[PDB]
Amino acid sequence: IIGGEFTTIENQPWFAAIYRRHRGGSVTYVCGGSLISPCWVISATHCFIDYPKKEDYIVYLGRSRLNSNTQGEMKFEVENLILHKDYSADTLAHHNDIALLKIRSKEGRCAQPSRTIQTIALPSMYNDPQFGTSCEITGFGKEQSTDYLYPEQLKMTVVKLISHRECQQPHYYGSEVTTKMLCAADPQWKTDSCQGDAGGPLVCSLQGRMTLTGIVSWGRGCALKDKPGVYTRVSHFLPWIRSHTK
Amino acid sequence: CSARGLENHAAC
Repeated sequence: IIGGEFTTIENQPWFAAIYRRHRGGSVTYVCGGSLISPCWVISATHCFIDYPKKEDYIVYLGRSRLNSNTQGEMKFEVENLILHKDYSADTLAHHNDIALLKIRSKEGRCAQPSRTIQTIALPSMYNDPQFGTSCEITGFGKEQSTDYLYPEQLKMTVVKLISHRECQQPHYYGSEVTTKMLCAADPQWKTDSCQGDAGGPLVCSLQGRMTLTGIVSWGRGCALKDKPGVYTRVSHFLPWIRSHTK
Repeated sequence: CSARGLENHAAC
C-alpha cells in the first residue's frame, strides 16, 4: 500500500496472509486474501498461476505483521487450491483473476472466529456502490514502487471507485478493463495498492454493511497518474464462488 | 516485475 496508514488485523480481521515454501525451506510472502467462510479464503489466480501446487502454500489468519508472529494467529495448509478456468493475462490485464483456497489446520480444523479473525460478507449479485464511493484496501505490499522490501506491519488506505467509462478512456486503460473488473484511485493519485497487495480486499460499505466489493488484481505502476488500481469485481463472480464452495 | 500482476511469478 502506497501512502495510507499502518493498521492491525483487528481493523480487517478477514485479511489472510498467504505464503509459499521453497525447496530448501525458505518461506516468502505471496499475496493477501479474504476469509469469506470458516474454511474458505478468496484471493487472485495470478498469485498462484506460476506455482500451482497446493502443498507449497501456507495461510495465516489473525496476522498483523509480515515476518513475526501475532498473538492469536492461526496457520493453515491449503486443502484445495481452485484457480479460475478462464483466467488470462496480457501485457496488462488479468482476466478472471479470482481464486479460492480451502484451508485446514494440522489439527484438521477450519478458522475459529475471534477478536482477530472474522469473515467478510460477499456483495449481492451485480450490486456495487456508485462511482466516487470511498472504499478501503489492505495489504502487506510495497510502500513505494521502488522499494525492495515489503513493510513488516499491515497497512490500509482509502481509494474512490472510478466509473467504467473513465477507466476505459484511452489515457487510462482503454478496453483492458472489462465489466468484470472495478477501477479505484485516489483523486490526487497519492495512495494506492502496489506489488504484494494482490489478492487482498477492496471493501466498501454497501447498504450499511461492509462488503467484499473487490480483490486487488492489477495496474500499471502504483499511485501513478491516470493509472488506477484494478480489482476483480466480486459481485460478478457469485455463481463461480458458490459453485466452488458448496 | 515491480507491479500488481507479477507477485509470485517465475519469469520474474
